[PDB]
Amino acid sequence: PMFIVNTNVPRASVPDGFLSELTAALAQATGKPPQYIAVHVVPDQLMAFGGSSEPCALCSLHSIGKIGGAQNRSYSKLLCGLLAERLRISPDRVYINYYDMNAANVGWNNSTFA
Amino acid sequence: PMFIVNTNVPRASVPDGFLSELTAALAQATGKPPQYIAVHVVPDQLMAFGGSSEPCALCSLHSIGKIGGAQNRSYSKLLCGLLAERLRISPDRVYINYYDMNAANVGWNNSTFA
Amino acid sequence: PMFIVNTNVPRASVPDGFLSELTAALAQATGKPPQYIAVHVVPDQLMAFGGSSEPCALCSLHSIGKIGGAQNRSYSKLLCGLLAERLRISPDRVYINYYDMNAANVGWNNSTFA
Repeated sequence: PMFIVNTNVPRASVPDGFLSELTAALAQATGKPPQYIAVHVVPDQLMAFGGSSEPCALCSLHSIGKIGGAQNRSYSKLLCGLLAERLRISPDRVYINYYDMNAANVGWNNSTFA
Repeated sequence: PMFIVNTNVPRASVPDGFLSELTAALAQATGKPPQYIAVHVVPDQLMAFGGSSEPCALCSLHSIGKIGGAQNRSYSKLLCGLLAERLRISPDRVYINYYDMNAANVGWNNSTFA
Repeated sequence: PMFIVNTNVPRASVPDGFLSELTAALAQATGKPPQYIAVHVVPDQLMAFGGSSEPCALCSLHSIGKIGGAQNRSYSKLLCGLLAERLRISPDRVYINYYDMNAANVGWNNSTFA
C-alpha cells in the first residue's frame, strides 16, 4: 500500500515520527506487513480547499485490494484523525482518493505483483 | 473536485489570484459549489514534454461524476486557456488526466462520500 | 505517455540527461513517438518505504493503451533498471503504478484525445 499526503502545512509543523506512525497505522489497518507500506508527505504546498488557504490536505491511498465501502470509511477516520492530531488539519479540509490497484498494474522489484 | 497542476514554470511566474481563479472556474464548470473545489499548483518542477524543457504542465482533475466525453473537452478548453493566459504554457504542452471517482472511494471528514 | 518519479534521492544525485534518457526509453518501450512522452522527476522527498528512509521511489506510468500484464512486466524491468543504475535505488524499494487511460479522459491541446 502507498499513502501520499500533499499539504500547505509547513515542513516545520510535521512532527518527528510522522512517517513512521503512518507506516505502522497503515500496516495495522490494511493487514499488510509494514515492509510493504510506502508513505510520502509533501508539505509547504500551494493549495486551496473551498477557496481558502487554511490548512488542508489532498491525499491518496493505493492498495492491491483491501479497498471498499466500509474499509475506506475506516481508513478515512484513521487518516483524518492523524492529520488532525499531528498536522492540525480539520477533517473537513481533507480529501483522500482511494485506488484499488490490479496486481498486474503494480510494478515492484523488476516485475509486477501479478 | 480536485485539480492539480504540476509545471516547470517557476513560482514567480504564477500570478496572484491563480488558485482563486481556478477555484471559481472549476465550480462553474462542474456545477459544484466552490466549497467542494480543491486546487493545487506545483511550480519549479523538473519535467520535460516531448523531450523539451519549454513550459509544460501535467495535470489531473478528479471528480465524483461530472466526467465524460463532452464535459472533459470543455474542461480541457477551459483549463488549457487558463494555463496559456496565466502561465504562458502552450496548450499542446499540457496533459490533463480525468478521473471519475466513485463516492465510496473518496474520503472526507472522517468518512467517505458513499 | 507520462512517467512520474517521486524519490528521496537528492536533486544533485539525479544525473544531467536523466529526463532525456527516460524520454527515449519510454518512446522505444511504448512504441510512441518521443513528442508524446512526458517525464517528471521529483527528488528530495520526505518518504519511507517499509519504514526505512533508504533510497526509494514511488512512480506512475499513464498511457492510452500499451498497458497490460506482459507490457507492465517489461516496463518494470526497464524502469527499475534505470532507477538502480542512475539513482542508485534498489528495485525492491520502487513501486510503479500503471494506468491505462481512456482517450476521452486525457486532455491535451484544448480538447481530449477522443
